[PDB]
Amino acid sequence: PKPILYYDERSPPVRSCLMLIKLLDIDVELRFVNLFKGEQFQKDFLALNPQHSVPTLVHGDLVLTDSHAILIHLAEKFDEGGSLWPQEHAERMKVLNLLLFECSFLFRRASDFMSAIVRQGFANVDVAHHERKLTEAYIIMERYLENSDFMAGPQLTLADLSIVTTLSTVNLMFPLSQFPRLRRWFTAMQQLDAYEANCSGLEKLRQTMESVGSFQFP
Amino acid sequence: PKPILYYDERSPPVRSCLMLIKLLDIDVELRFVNLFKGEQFQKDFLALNPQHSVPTLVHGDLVLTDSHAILIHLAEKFDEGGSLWPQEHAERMKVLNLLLFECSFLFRRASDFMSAIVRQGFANVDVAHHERKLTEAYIIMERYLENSDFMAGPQLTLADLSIVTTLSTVNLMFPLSQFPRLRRWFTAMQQLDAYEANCSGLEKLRQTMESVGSFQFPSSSAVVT
Ligand SMILES: N[C@@H](CCC(=O)N[C@@H](CS)C(=O)NCC(=O)O)C(=O)O
Ligand SMILES: N[C@@H](CCC(=O)N[C@@H](CS)C(=O)NCC(=O)O)C(=O)O
Repeated sequence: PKPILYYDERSPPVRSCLMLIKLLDIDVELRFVNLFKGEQFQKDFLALNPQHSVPTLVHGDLVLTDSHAILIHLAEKFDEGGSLWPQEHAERMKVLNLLLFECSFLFRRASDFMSAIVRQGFANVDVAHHERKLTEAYIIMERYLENSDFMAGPQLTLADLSIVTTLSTVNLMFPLSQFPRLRRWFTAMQQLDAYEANCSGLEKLRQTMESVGSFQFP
Repeated sequence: PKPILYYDERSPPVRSCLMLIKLLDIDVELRFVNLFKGEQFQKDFLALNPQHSVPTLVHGDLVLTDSHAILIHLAEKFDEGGSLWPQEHAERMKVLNLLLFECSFLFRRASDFMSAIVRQGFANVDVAHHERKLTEAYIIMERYLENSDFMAGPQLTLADLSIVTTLSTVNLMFPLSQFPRLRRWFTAMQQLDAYEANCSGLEKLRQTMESVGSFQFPSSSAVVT
């Protein structure tokens, strides 16, 4: 059976999977779960993913509940021998390391910020606090890009797909003007054909955040 | 060259790596980084890991800055063909899925709670809020254990090592009375010889948290076997 992707394209991790699907030309059935209607809490979805999170992938009997597992699974099944998920161990571990940085550091801080807006309203968020936390993430990624054109080495990998969507999301609020390597990398990522998969959901997130948070991004 | 682990045993992700190192009898050089003295911001360590986090592994030219990459790398290098990081694709993805649950959900909520204690003092923490967030993680893990004997399947995997350290940390505060599958699984993990690598750092974390947060964990909460 073909993979089924439960998604809300406002989610950056969802968009990372949409980018990989477009890049690899994977035939996938999309199923929309409206997060702002709480549809991730529907009984059948909760039974599928008790974390009530998107993306969720069902591929035969395999149920994956994290974008980084989905990216790795789809690359191993549909891009065997490719460069996105390198076969050499040391290169593959470096890609894994940056996927985990996205999960544990960049997305965590991006999510803390956006969730504060949704829960408290923009006017009640300590913007300077989150600017510091997310600027530290920029500084780190700027250092990652010192030696290489891409996040995990000289070529595009799953790590770039994971990071670029969340970065595009934080960039709605905090510009990359002070980080030349990171701004160069982002501009290059935007020139990928597969980057078109990020556009619609980013804009829908922009609109939804501005309405629910009662503010406007700069 | 032998792996070098930069570590503070009070960190649950560090303890997950320490458990794997003991289980596989890997010879590793330990290099202590005291998180509560701010040694992770020393210029040389920041250059090595700009996320200023432990565990950090240096193995030859490879530098890993996340416990879940370290667990996978060490399993592939010293448990080749083993079952901790299974060779069949679907089983391996399930282990990876639960590793990421620990990183994205359980540890995130456990860290939010402990960080608030250190930053604010326990008396100024919204403990009820964090009890709800961490009880929800308990429910999710109970659901996983209702469908499988261990976290990711019928046998011990890297996912159990990653999750048990953070679970034991959360359970210093919040009891597992209402979670029979979690209690049975946790008791089984505590029977492992490798669990010795979790005991000491858990106790040191308990002492440090009580000191810095000016409070006491409820002694009845922690599951002891
Ligand atoms: N680490 C997870 C993060 C998944 C996640 O948090 N998704 C958010 C949207 S960005 C979500 O589904 N929120 C719904 C909820 O938590 O109830 C991954 O990479 O897939
Ligand atoms: N996802 C990372 C989390 C690492 C982490 O946050 N470690 C904490 C200790 S539990 C740390 O080093 N804190 C020091 C700091 O952030 O300055 C992993 O699994 O290794």
